[PDB]
Amino acid sequence: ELKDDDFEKISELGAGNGGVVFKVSHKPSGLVMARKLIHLEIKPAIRNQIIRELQVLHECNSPYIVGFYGAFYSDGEISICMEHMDGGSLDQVLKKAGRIPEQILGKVSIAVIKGLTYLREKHKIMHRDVKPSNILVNSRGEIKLCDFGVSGQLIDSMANGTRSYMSPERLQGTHYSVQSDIWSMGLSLVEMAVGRYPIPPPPMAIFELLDYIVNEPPPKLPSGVFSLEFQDFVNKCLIKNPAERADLKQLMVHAFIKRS
Ligand SMILES: Nc1ncnc2c1ncn2[C@@H]1O[C@H](COP(=O)(O)OP(=O)(O)OP(=O)(O)O)[C@@H](O)[C@H]1O
Ligand SMILES: O=C(NOCCO)C1=CC=C(F)C(F)/C1=N\c1ccc(I)cc1F
Ligand SMILES: [Mg+2]
Repeated sequence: ELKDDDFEKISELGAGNGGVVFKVSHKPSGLVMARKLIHLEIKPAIRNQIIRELQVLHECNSPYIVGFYGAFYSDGEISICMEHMDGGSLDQVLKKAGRIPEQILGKVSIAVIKGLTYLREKHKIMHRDVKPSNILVNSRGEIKLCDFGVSGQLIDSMANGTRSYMSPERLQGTHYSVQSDIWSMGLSLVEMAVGRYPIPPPPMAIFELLDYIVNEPPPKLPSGVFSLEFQDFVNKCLIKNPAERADLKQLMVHAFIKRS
């Protein structure tokens, strides 16, 4: 259904480690979509795997997950086509917005945790990559998650900087899982709250950095400037220990979101 020649570059939405994304127009349909090119030097068998595994994204419908239209391969570059969210990613919003208010972070948290639990229950997958830039917003006030790990093979093929939102345990070994996403969210809401990457507490090299998050105490929210309920919420996400750390059920019925 989706083909390379059937598209038309409109503008460029942004870029990261391994992917470029364009605001594009799907001629046959008129739909404005976001198209993500991932450059992969890869053999036909696996190139087909990744595509085959991306089909699952047709079954990912939630108001908390970014819509998916199709995926295909075109000249050394794999394509994922998705809902264009005309507000961009929270990392952008933060840059232009200085710091994001506690009340809004509240709406954001609701969405992220609803999004995570949907991917867990209905599809049995962890997100693996939650952080401000993988949470998209749109003018209809929607707040959706993208770039979650639906395809093992694509994670593989992409085995290949500054900030990390990876959990202490994921940083330390392969002994991690869905609990790891919670830490990410924790860290992301702290970032967006204060307007700055919260490590170290208010220019740091890779080991300094990575060593801080695994050996030094977790970041906390500034005091007095944020409700005690926001504090406890973040605090329960950022607990070094995966088992002690809040799980998805517990955060759903936490005070902070209840207030939200
Ligand atoms: N569906 C979409 N709708 C609107 N904007 C998008 C969409 N997907 C990505 N973007 C924007 O384009 C950028 C592309 O992000 P991409 O996933 O390629 O790298 P990243 O996630 O920002 O960072 P990294 O890959 O380094 O983790 C994002 O920062 C976001 O601003
Ligand atoms: O984009 C990724 N990582 O981002 C890194 C910068 O390219 C991805 C990594 C692993 C996967 F399985 C992915 F599907 C995936 N991409 C998407 C997943 C869901 C939607 I809705 C849209 C996506 F684009
Ligand atoms: Mg992304």
